[PDB]
Amino acid sequence: PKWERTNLTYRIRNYTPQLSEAEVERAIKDAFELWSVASPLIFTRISQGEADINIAFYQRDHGDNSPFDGPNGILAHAFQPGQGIGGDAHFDAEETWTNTSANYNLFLVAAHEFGHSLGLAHSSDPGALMYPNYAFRETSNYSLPQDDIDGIQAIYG
Ligand SMILES: [Ca+2]
Ligand SMILES: [Ca+2]
Ligand SMILES: [Zn+2]
Ligand SMILES: [Zn+2]
Repeated sequence: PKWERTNLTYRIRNYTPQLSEAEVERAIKDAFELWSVASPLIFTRISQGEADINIAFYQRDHGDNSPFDGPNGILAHAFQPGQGIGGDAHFDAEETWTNTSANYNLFLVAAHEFGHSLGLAHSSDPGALMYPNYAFRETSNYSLPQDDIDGIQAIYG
């Protein structure tokens, strides 16, 4: 399952109060760019309207049948490429979201979710961004690990 288009739109529907709106937007923009520099995909932000990828912070039951679980545990989930709910990413509004080394770092988690929104599943490689469990890595000048590059390149090009 892959996107049949290269320029995709995204919309941040709501925010987490833990960070400024500028910080949430920055975390998201930077997360999309990591995949962009390794594939033919281009991401355009819209403020209202129907975007391909909807992004939102939700708590527990939130209408899609996969409830979140409060602090820790499940951090976020994302739908595979598709119309409607397809490609959308939900973040557990009950987590502590940061832009530091403290758990958790929104940019790293968003980056992981977007891999899913683009059609990638988990990697068994512990150094991959797509590894199932969260681990902090310096974000300052972060680049996609080689395993993940192999991943989107195998899907798109
Ligand atoms: Ca949780
Ligand atoms: Ca969608
Ligand atoms: Zn959800
Ligand atoms: Zn995942």
